Amino acid sequence: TGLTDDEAKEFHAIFMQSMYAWFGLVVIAHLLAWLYRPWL
Amino acid sequence: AMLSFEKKYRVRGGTLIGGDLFDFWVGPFYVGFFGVVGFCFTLLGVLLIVWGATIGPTGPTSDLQTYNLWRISIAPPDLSYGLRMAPLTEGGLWQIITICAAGAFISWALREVEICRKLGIGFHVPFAFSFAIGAYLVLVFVRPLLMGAWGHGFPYGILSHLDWVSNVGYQFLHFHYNPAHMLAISFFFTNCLALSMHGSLILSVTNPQKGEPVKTSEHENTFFRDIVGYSIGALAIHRLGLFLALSAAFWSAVCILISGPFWTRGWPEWWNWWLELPLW
Amino acid sequence: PEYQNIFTAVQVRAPAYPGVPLPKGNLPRIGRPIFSYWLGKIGDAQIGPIYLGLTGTLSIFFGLVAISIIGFNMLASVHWDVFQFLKHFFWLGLEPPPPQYGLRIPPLSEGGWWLMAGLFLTLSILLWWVRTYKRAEALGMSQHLSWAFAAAIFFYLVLGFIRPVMMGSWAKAVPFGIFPHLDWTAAFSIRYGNLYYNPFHMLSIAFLYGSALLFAMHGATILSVSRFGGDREIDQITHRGTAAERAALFWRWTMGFNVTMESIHRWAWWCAVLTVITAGIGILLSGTVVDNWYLWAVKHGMAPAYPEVVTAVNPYETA
Amino acid sequence: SAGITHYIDAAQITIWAFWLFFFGLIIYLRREDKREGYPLDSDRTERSGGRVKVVGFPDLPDPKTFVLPHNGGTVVAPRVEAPVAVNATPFSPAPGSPLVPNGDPMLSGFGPAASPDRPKHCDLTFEGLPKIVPMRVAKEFSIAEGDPDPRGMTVVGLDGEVAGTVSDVWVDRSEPQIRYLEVEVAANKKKVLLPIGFSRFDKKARKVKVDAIKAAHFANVPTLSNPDQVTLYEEDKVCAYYAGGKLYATAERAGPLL
Amino acid sequence: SVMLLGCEGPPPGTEQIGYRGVGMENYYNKRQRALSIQANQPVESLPAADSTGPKASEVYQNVQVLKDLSVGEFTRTMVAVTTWVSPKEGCNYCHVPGNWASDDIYTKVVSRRMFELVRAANSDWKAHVAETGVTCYTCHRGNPVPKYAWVTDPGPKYPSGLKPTGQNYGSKTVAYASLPFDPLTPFLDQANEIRITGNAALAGSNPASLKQAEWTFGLMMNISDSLGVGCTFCHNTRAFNDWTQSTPKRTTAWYAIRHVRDINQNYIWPLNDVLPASRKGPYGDPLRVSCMTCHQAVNKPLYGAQMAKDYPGLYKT
Amino acid sequence: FTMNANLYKIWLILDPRRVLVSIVAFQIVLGLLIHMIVLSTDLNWLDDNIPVSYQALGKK
Amino acid sequence: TMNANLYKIWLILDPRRVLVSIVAFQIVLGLLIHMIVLSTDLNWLDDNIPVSYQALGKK
Amino acid sequence: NANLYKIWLILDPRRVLVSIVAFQIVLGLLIHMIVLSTDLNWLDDNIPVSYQALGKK
Ligand code: BCL
Ligand code: BCL
Ligand code: BCL
Ligand SMILES: CC[C@H]1c2cc3[nH]c4c(c3C)C(=O)[C@H](C(=O)OC)c4c3nc(cc4[nH]c(cc(n2)[C@@H]1C)c(C(C)=O)c4C)[C@@H](C)[C@@H]3CCC(=O)OC/C=C(\C)CCC[C@H](C)CCC[C@H](C)CCCC(C)C
Ligand SMILES: CC[C@H]1c2cc3[nH]c4c(c3C)C(=O)[C@H](C(=O)OC)c4c3nc(cc4[nH]c(cc(n2)[C@@H]1C)c(C(C)=O)c4C)[C@@H](C)[C@@H]3CCC(=O)OC/C=C(\C)CCC[C@H](C)CCC[C@H](C)CCCC(C)C
Ligand SMILES: CC(C)=CCC/C(C)=C/CC/C(C)=C/CC/C(C)=C/CC/C(C)=C/CC/C(C)=C/CC/C(C)=C/CC/C(C)=C/CC1=C(C)C(=O)c2ccccc2C1=O
Ligand SMILES: COC(C)(C)C/C=C/C(C)=C/C=C/C(C)=C/C=C/C(C)=C/C=C\C=C(C)\C=C\C=C(C)\C=C\C=C(C)\C=C\CC(C)(C)OC
Ligand code: HEM
Ligand code: HEM
Ligand code: HEM
Ligand code: HEM
Ligand SMILES: [Ca+2]
Ligand SMILES: [Ca+2]
Ligand SMILES: [Ca+2]
Ligand SMILES: [Fe+3]
Repeated sequence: TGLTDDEAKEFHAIFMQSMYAWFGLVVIAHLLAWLYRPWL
Repeated sequence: AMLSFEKKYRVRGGTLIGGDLFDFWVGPFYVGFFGVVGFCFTLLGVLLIVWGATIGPTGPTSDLQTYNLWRISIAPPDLSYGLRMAPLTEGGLWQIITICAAGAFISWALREVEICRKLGIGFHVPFAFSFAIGAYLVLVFVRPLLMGAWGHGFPYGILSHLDWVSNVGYQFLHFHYNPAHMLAISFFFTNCLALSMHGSLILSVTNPQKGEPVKTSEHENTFFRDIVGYSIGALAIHRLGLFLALSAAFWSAVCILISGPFWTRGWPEWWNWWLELPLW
Repeated sequence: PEYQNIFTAVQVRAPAYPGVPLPKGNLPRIGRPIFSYWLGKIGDAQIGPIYLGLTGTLSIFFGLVAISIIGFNMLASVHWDVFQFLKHFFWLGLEPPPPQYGLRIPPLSEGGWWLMAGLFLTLSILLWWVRTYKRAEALGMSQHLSWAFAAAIFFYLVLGFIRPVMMGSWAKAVPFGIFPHLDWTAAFSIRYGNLYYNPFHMLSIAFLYGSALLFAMHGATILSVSRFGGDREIDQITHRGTAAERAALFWRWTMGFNVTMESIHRWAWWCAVLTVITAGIGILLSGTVVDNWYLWAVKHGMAPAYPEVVTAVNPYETA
Repeated sequence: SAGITHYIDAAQITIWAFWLFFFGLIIYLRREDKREGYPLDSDRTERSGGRVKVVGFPDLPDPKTFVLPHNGGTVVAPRVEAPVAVNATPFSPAPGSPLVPNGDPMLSGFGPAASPDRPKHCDLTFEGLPKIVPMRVAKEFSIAEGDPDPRGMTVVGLDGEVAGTVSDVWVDRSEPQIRYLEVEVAANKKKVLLPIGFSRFDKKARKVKVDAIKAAHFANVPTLSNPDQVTLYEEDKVCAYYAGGKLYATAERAGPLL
Repeated sequence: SVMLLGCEGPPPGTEQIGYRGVGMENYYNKRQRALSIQANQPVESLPAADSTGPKASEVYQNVQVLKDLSVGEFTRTMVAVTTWVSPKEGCNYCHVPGNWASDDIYTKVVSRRMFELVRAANSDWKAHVAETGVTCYTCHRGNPVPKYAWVTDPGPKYPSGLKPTGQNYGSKTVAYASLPFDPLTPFLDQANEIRITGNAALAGSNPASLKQAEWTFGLMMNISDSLGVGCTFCHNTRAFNDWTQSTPKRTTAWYAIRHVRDINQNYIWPLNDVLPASRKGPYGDPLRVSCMTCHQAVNKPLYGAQMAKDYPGLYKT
Repeated sequence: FTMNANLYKIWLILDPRRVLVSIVAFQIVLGLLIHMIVLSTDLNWLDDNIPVSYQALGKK
Repeated sequence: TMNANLYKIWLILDPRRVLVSIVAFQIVLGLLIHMIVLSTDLNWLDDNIPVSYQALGKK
Repeated sequence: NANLYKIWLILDPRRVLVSIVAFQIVLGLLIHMIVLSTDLNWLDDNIPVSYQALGKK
């Protein structure tokens, strides 16, 4: 809390793009290792 | 003699079970109805024991009999004479001493009380001391009884009394796993930590940095509110203390009252009830 | 029948006091201090906030690492099966390197994690002593904790860097688990004579006692005369009063001599420090010095002598 | 070790070490022990011990300089002190004999209810305002959410019969702990500070019994100079009174039971 | 994970092993010492022997262990060597339906050896086994397979190929404690040194890894447990090594810890071949012999009752 | 949610902050708890079966 | 999908708690991986190749 | 990289800073170890030659 609707939606947006920043950098991470050393 | 300000507290009386007779001082000690008795036992011990030092193992002649604190020790009677007066030479004497020492701590203990009264103070002191007193009974009385043997207690050896534990301790192999001994130990530790803090802090506020004011609680109550985050408080420390210690004792007390008359297997085992839990 | 200061009967509260502000360098304190009626029914019910500098974090970090090792490797043991991890908890642990790599970096397996984790409970522990002297005087406070902390931290190193590494043995250094650690002390007593004979232990004891004794007295004493602001020692140290009047007097007409609302707090800080001091002493001698303290003892005329109702035989001689 | 000289090695040296510096530091303390209250007063008896030195084996230490807080004089120790009065008569001339509290002991200000004359300046908080104050100025406070508010609890003599009631419970800016309770007595219609330390709570009947002094004694209770704050001097002053009650409030108490 | 007060009501046992007031003492719960006896009871021997007759190597096609025995006496043996062993399965347990000279049964093969075991023992290690000697009832106590054997403990599960330490666990093997949890195999089976006390006060002698005495412990634990007596019993604690200080019992245990070396590294071990899997261990092995195997938490299996004395064919001739 | 439609009410007695945050943790832990309890005995793809060759075969 | 109605999230949940809690979780969790994995067969440090440059060079 | 700047308006930069510095100090002290312990103990074991083995002897 501590905020209104305005400042709220703005955060959420940028905050997302930053999260997909991870998933992508980590998924691409996994994949690179997946190719090298296959787990399972 | 008297302290700079003691001269003004030595009221008259305040005694417990009588004592308005010997209700006076000597040097800086109040006598009363207990400072008197305790003394008796003291010499009829501190010296009665000397006889022992004299006598020794075999006899006062045996090359075994010595006069080195490190070795001198009065040994309790054989488990033979169960709950009966043993021959001083064979055991009784030991009992005798122990007989005394009991009162000498029961007197001085009470004497403390009369005092606590005179100086119109709180009695936390004696009450505390009692535990410590007790732990000495439930470790040469409460136990040996539930073992039918007086000689089944411990010795009075400068270091000799050490082994007495060494054995009775191993009598359960890894005594260490005794649930009590664990906690009771833990306390005798925690105490030796908080103490190493309070007595430290204080001596770090009343005598702080160079060219600095005798700091106030407004620091103390934050000193740890910073390092560790929270501060038990000031009044508190003088609580947690007695707590820890007055517990540690009473604990250990349990610790060896149950070891034997309440448990015969090696402690390590006791710890089994755990394992066998219908779960893991 | 007088309210014996047991648990602060009726309590009261006022806003969160974030302590005296700090100079130029001491980062902002942190936390939104809380209250707990219960905790508070014993002491300052307020909770926090707490400081966190560099060593503050730096140390804490180096802390929850060894834990995340000595913690991990341990769980691994009972093949990541918590259920038993929960069962064989008090038994589990993480042992040091095998006598081979006496000092060499143990492999990622054989006692490796322990040397790893160890060093991280070697720094963070030493770093936290910094998180004291630092946050200590930056309060305008002298140093007596920082001091003792060493005395203690000394002994800890007498159980590692200074001795285990002093005898070339990534083994001679205590394990890492309640029981096993509970065993190391056991094992030790044996491997070398029987500690009950190394004075510096039979010594370090009397202390662990005294503290168990004194801070146990003065804790009461204070209380006894806590009505007369005894608890307020602070000032009593400066401006005396009936507190230190009634108190010390007690011990005066008791054990004779006595001292001051100041002095005591001294012996306090002392017995304490003079404990871990004597601790690490014996533990340091015992190893690279005397090998059997029992022999030592008697060889010095120390160890006692009793009769002999039982004795045995010796295969290595008759056979 | 008791005989003389036997074995000879290294470690046994060190045991001598510590067990030497100990007997040194032991003295250090001794001295530091003596700061206040020294030297002794009378000759009712001599120094009990091995070596009966003039006044304590460890030569009294030197003056210590206590730099008090802002707006505060400076204290030192040792620091010669001006002899006090002894409102009492020795039951016996014998050294070590007790001193009877002439007149009314309850206030005769002796032993069971004696006290020193601490500075007559209310001990303040961190910045300035005085620590111990009544809940009057202590308006920024609040009873512990839960604990039954003592404001309105009728005090009750150790004799049982009522003895006034309460008012403001003197809190503190340093530690949210109650240290005193205003007791608007019954006969005096005045205000007598109640030392919580001596106040036993009875949250069941709104009462607050104090087995320290009879209901009446609340009249002889040292009166507070100012009601909005109390100085160290009196901080000891109010207390010491009730204290006496412990050995005065009844002929019984003081005298032995068996 | 909680504080406790003894779960046994007093008063307990009371053996004064040492001088009046010195240490070594022994405490036991009567309420158990009881059952444990009323349960660890010996089965009365067979009626008198024949004394008559020739031998058995004579009349019987093949009888090597009991050749000197008169038919009758010899038969007593078979009967005994049945009730002591598998009186559930009958004679056929060690024999083939009819043809009794057959050695087509691994049970017999070994049974044979078990004989060379007992006797050899009963006569050559009488210093440990003394006059009570041992029978089949001992380890087999009315059971074909001794409930008290011991295959080298594998240890607790392995974390992805990674769990070398063999100390931390807690296993009845050691009265319960984080210890080797298998001091046996490297001791009772093999024969790793057991001493660790430094011979001289100062250093420059015993370079034994603490870890080494760390193992002796476990062992010692087990031992102490097997018989069921605190280390006080054989030791003078402060003097775990000073024999001159120990008690008779000690030495009397010394050998034992070798008669077993024997029994395992000489008998129960070899016979692994004829032994199926169901008696083999994971690391591939033969349920050897712990002190517990016989003792079963007692000082003289069946508390001194001497069954073996009533059987002449159970002593090396 | 045939019945869990009239639940709307709950929120006032169940603080949002208390219920939201606290449950996101119970999950954050159990997450590991399961994977650990299962990873422990059931099957261990990590050291259960191939690919586990490179470790032994690929090593020396 | 989720994002549009998920900005309202920060309307009850403080930005600091999420920013602080997540870092702590991602790293400790990240660590408990290579970690629990490293000790697993697919170890990479001392397990297999490249060619035993240690075994070769050493001796 | 564009929008990443706004983070400084809610979190104390000094905090994250000292937070990061302590994080990279242990890790590095960790890694060099977590590796030097297993992967390749480049310090003692393979090179350059054994001045101690072939020398001391
Ligand atoms: C066999 C070796 C075993 C072992 C066997 C035992 C045995 C056996 C016992 C203990 C007991 C105790 N052990 Mg252990 N213990 C071991 C290892 C440890 C370790 C350790 C770090 O390794 C620790 C910390 C402890 C800690 C403890 C304490 C919890 C406990 C109580 C001590 C005590 O203060 O009684 C407090 C005692 C008193 C207050 C009485 C003395 C004071 C009297 C009243 C006054 C004397 C006045 C004098 C005569 C007058 C002259 C004036 C002079 C100036 C003094 N043990 C090993 C594993 N332990 C004991 C226990 O549990 O007791 C309850 C006990 O019996
Ligand atoms: C068992 C054999 C399989 C396997 C089978 C499974 C199965 C079956 C499941 C998983 C699941 C998971 N497994 Mg898996 N898994 C395997 C191997 C792995 C390996 C590995 C290195 O080998 C890893 C790293 C993982 C990792 C994971 C996680 C991604 C996932 C959920 C974890 C969790 O509890 O968080 C928990 C939750 C929370 C912290 C919060 C709740 C979530 C909510 C909706 C949104 C948060 C809202 C919040 C209030 C808003 C603020 C935002 C921020 C918090 C600030 N698995 C093997 C191959 N795994 C689970 C899964 O992923 O389901 C989809 C699952 O069911
Ligand atoms: C196991 C087999 C492979 C391998 C496979 C993988 C795989 C697969 C992955 C990694 C990943 C990582 N590996 Mg690896 N790795 C191997 C061997 C190694 C070795 C080694 C010495 O041998 C090392 C040191 C590492 C080290 C690392 C880390 C650098 C990295 C992240 C872990 C993490 O928890 O992030 C957790 C994250 C955080 C705590 C931070 C939060 C992230 C957000 C987006 C940023 C915060 C925003 C904030 C508000 C802004 C302020 C900025 C600053 C904080 C001031 N690997 C072997 C060879 N490794 C992971 C990775 O790098 O993905 C990209 C990954 O997915
Ligand atoms: C948790 C409680 C701790 C504690 C508390 C405690 N001790 C106390 C007190 C308190 C509160 C006191 O008030 C009292 C005190 O000092 O009052 C001024 C005291 C005290 N604690 C003392 C000792 C002591 N406390 C110990 C421990 C503890 N005391 C605990 C740690 C220990 C040990 C070994 O750990 C000892 C040795 C005394 C100095 C003093 C009580 C003095 C007293 O009453 O003495 C009476 C008797 C004599 C002076 C003469 C002795 C003559 C006897 C006939 C001989 C007895 C022989 C003895 C049994 C053999 C000893 C040989 C051993 C080496 C085997
Ligand atoms: C005679 C000296 C006595 C003594 C003195 C002493 N101890 C001291 C000091 C002193 C003077 C300090 O100044 C220091 C202290 O408290 O400073 C504030 C301290 C201290 N004594 C301590 C412990 C301690 N002292 C002991 C003993 C003693 N200390 C002696 C009796 C003992 C024992 C063995 O009895 C212990 C266990 C610590 C409380 C503290 C030193 C703390 C320290 O160095 O911490 C470094 C940092 C960390 C360990 C990081 C912690 C990580 C997180 C904050 C916690 C997260 C949870 C945790 C990982 C649990 C696992 C959960 C998982 C699921 C994640
Ligand atoms: C051959 C030969 C020599 C033979 C010997 C023959 C002999 C001598 C025979 C005689 C035997 C006899 C009768 C011996 C008894 C003699 C007597 C009476 C000895 C005194 C007994 C006694 C209990 C002495 C004290 C024991 C000691 C030193 C215990 C140490 C424990 C310890 C550290 C105590 C601390 C003491 C202190 C400093 C107390 C003061 C003190 C404390 C504790 C506060 O808490 C406090 C709180 C607030 C304000 C002030 C104070 C304060 O001043
Ligand atoms: C899987 O784990 C999860 C994720 C579930 C988290 C849980 C973790 C848990 C529950 C962890 C629990 C840990 C416990 C219970 C630990 C208990 C530890 C105990 C009881 C320890 C007791 C004693 C320890 C001692 C004495 C340690 C001493 C260590 C020393 C002396 C280390 C010294 C290191 C040095 C000197 C390093 C020097 C650097 C080098 C080696 C390079 O110098 C050559
Ligand atoms: C009560 C039923 C049993 C009977 C009637 C019986 C009978 C016999 C007979 C007649 C022989 C000698 C045969 C020969 O080789 O010529 C013999 C030998 C033998 N029996 Fe049995 N037996 C019985 C039970 C057992 C059991 C239960 C065992 C198992 C341990 C056993 C073990 C042996 C052995 C080892 C020999 C060889 C003797 C030696 O080498 O000294 N028998 N038995
Ligand atoms: C002289 C009397 C004894 C006889 C006749 C006897 C007979 C046998 C037989 C027939 C077996 C194999 C059972 C099967 O699996 O089919 C066996 C196994 C065994 N015996 Fe004995 N035994 C005797 C005494 C003992 C004693 C005194 C011990 C104890 C130290 C002992 C220890 C064992 C062990 C450890 C096994 C292996 C367990 C198995 O594979 O079943 N035996 N014995
Ligand atoms: C569980 C408690 C026990 C512990 C901690 C223990 C510990 C030890 C230690 C450390 C040694 C080696 C001393 C040296 O030479 O350096 C030892 C030897 C010995 N112990 Fe024990 N012991 C225990 C119980 C027993 C019991 C109950 C017996 C008796 C049956 C026993 C019999 C022996 C014997 C005969 C030796 C010397 C021969 C040898 O094993 O190498 N011990 N013990
Ligand atoms: C290493 C493990 C073993 C140790 C340390 C050990 C130790 C001892 C000791 C010290 C005694 C004498 C007790 C006393 O004097 O009252 C004893 C007696 C005895 N042991 Fe063992 N033993 C072990 C293994 C065995 C085994 C494997 C057997 C079984 C075949 C066995 C059978 C017996 C018997 C029957 C007695 C009683 C003798 C008598 O009544 O005097 N022991 N043992
Ligand atoms: Ca270990
Ligand atoms: Ca796989
Ligand atoms: Ca290298
Ligand atoms: Fe204090």
